[PDB]
Amino acid sequence: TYMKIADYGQLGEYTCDAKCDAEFGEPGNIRHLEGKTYDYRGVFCFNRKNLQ
Amino acid sequence: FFPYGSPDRFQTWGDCHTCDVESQLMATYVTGRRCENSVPAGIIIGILKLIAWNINNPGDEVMSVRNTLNANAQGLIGGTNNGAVISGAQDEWFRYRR
Repeated sequence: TYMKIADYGQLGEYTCDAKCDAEFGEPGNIRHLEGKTYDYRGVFCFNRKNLQ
Repeated sequence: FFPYGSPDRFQTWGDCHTCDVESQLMATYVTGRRCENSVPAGIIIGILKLIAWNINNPGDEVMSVRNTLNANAQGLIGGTNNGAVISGAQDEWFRYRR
């Protein structure tokens, strides 16, 4: 499992002067992904008579 | 004689559905001939002799030829009483016997 940074998002505007205030902007997003592992197998056999 | 010099060997090493043993050696031929393809005669005379023997031996008359010379074991009347041999069919069919 691993994390992913979706987007940083906008934080802070070019606000005017003489304004005792500010704007919360918009927070980003951080997703949390994960992935499995798959297996690969098979079979093969003989007759043990020609093998000798 | 199968020529020991092999022309190819198409083997299939490694398998679990048939365990790759072998497909057996097979052979095709003909044992035919001409428009006179075969003759079942020659072995018809023993058949006819067996027929006549079974006509004139319905099964109550004691008939027995002897194989071994000394005796069998006990006081019994030998024995070969079979048919197709006391009539001459076996020694006429032996000509077509391997």
